[PDB]
Amino acid sequence: GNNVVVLGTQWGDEGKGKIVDLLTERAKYVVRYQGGHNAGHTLVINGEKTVLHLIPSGILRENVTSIIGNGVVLSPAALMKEMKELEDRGIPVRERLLLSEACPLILDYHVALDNAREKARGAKAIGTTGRGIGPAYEDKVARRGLRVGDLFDKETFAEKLKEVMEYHNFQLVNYYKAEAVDYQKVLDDTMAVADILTSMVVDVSDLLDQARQRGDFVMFEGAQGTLLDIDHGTYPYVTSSNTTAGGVATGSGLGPRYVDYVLGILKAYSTRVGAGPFPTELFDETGEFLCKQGNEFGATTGRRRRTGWLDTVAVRRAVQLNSLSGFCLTKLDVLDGLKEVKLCVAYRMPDGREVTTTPLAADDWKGVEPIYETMPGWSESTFGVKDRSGLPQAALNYIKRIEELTGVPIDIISTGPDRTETMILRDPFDA
Amino acid sequence: GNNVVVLGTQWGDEGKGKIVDLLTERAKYVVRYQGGHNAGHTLVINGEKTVLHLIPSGILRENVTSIIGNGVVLSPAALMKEMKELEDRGIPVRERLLLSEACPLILDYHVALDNAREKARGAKAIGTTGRGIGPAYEDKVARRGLRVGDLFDKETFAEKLKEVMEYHNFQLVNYYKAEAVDYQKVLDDTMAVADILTSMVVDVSDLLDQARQRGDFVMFEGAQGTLLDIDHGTYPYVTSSNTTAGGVATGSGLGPRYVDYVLGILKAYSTRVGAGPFPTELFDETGEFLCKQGNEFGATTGRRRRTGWLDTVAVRRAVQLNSLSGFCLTKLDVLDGLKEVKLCVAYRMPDGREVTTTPLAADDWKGVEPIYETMPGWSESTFGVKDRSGLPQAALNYIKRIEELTGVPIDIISTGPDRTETMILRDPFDA
Repeated sequence: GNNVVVLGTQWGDEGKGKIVDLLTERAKYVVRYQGGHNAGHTLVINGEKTVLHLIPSGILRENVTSIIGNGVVLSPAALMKEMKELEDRGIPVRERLLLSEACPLILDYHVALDNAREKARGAKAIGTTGRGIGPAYEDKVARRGLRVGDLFDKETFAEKLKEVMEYHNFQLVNYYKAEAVDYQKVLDDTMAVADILTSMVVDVSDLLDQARQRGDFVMFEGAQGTLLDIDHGTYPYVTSSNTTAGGVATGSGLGPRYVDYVLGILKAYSTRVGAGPFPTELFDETGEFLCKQGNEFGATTGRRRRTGWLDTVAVRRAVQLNSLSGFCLTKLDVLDGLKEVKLCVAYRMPDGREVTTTPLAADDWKGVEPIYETMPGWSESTFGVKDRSGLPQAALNYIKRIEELTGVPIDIISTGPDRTETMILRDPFDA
Repeated sequence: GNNVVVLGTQWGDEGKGKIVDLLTERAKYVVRYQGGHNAGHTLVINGEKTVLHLIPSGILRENVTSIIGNGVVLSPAALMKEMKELEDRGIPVRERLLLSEACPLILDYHVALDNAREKARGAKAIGTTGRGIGPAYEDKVARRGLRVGDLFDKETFAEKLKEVMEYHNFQLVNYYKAEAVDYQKVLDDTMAVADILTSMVVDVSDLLDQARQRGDFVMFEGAQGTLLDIDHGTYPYVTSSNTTAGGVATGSGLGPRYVDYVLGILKAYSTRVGAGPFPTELFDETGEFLCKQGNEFGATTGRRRRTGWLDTVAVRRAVQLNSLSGFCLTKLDVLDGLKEVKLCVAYRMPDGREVTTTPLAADDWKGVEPIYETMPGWSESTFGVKDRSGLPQAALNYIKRIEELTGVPIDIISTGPDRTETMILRDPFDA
């Protein structure tokens, strides 16, 4: 499996961080293809703990080439920040990173817009991440936006910037009645990093085609969870962009038929940060237990943290949307100690009918009741275990049912944070 | 391939209509996955000539189910017009067409807005086809739009429509200084058809996955040319939609690993409507010859198509973006009677640089001169030939040269309009 795609299969927070780092060991190119500066790859770099949201984690390895495809909305300020920070620790970023000329630019007015659309709602706020991502994609399809390739013609850029800023400033001062954004400041700020940005521009789609013909190992990294997909998720409690492995081709330029293996990161139980359907949410002591054990008090990304059992109906949808090839199971150890474990196998609709596939977004998720398949828990601690024999038969049967209920094999089991605390049953790259 | 994707490989006007129609003889499901009511499929229904812009041509066959994927922006008005006309001619549309709940709605204000923008730039475009498509994509990415799924809950729809119309009218009148669109009208107009629409809604993703594992033949039809793709085409001379096969997974919900064969319609020479880079354009007797022989007259926003030699550098980009399986060659006969034929195999840059891959969009496309390979033309007529024996050796040599320069086989040769004037060297559904 030369071209591998790695993405969370639920609503984010599955634990894609450790796994990504792991595959970086054999991958020669690491490619971001969707979203923006919201990757959330927390890591310990040169002693201290830091977070990379835009630049891939592969920037840390010697002979790995990190790429930001056109699908990513590019914020120069965010890029500049992470660059500086990494250069500080002695990482030669400028020589290990490449950009697509087609990446859309997120500039000051975009953050302003997001921030105004959040506070304009007020009571009925959405819990927008307000990073300017949405407004950048908006200008792109509207075709008044700017991309990295515009920085090659500095005059034209200045002219294009004025027209877009006139339009957005108008909306800002008059409609949202917020502050205006100074054109010259935005112009000077960008013109300052222009040369740096253009120097990392490469024909990414041809590069990836050449890597394909040579059989180079390429990994595509997805930023957010599947069910948060703008088209196919739990609309409207969804995200500002596509999140499924279906965005790989459009977002990178690689042909659709060349995706070899798609790895779904699957957490042993479910969590959702924020509002939205969650048929399997618990409001009792087990919920509390899981929340506590999972040490997910809002540990990385959020204004909420709802716990609940694994939902195979929803995972089955992720399987289908992403044509998953295999799963990597994370956080199994959170279930260590339970007397009885459960997995939702179907939903009972508000009108009495039972379903094995997620209902339409327009259907009544507010009245779905999950049907659970109850099964034996285990007491032996499975944390840090690195062999099958180290997993109590109850846990093995749990793993076994998941594969039977989804039709996708569990090729890797992450039993802890260290690289050595992993069980690779198949390896995406050799498959 | 069980799952086939058919699309134009150049700048449009490649002539896919006849091929799409031929393929629907075998396909069990026909799927639209991108664009809006701009398909321009000219055909002959129940004895009369018609044009279908939104409903797939597959609606004409009893064994076929036509599906309009989420990737398509749907105008309810356009839909109603096409359905009625079809029903009139005796084609029971309502029982053969399905829709996704996630198709964005194009409403009266999207059209007004699209128009306002044209007015604001220049009056010299009889905006009639595809109006509103762009603004609809905008609202969707901004998460403030309406989807078919929203028509289930009437109360909610009304408040949602009220909020977005409030926003757009502010633009219309204050910014564009144009007229506002009436709420009550749109709300009512949209209510008259609401149940007609939601009754055709289905779980498209599940359906396609079911067809996939059952092994039914599914054909996806793309509606524009590859090089006009919003991310990958000749920016800024591109459409607002993605036009490459990578849009299939996202616009229909089919898993990415499930695209089997990608058929690219290739015209034997090139045409381009409007403005933008066209390195192989002709300004001579030959140019006018290809236009007159090819009947390349006005039908694209009031204009004659610009003509030129087949450009294999530009075609190799398409092969790569779409991961093409094979070509369907059209209009070879337009070259009948020329004394020599040329194929462009490389580009000479203004800086004397000679490249065989298309340069970035941010490159000096005006200083590009094409490097041609000339070869003997042929005097024999190749129109309607149905077997390779009826074709002259000089033609077989041209055909052969294209496959050599591109790397992809020419699997179908359409030599005329009748379904019999076709040489199927491979059949996409077997391969």
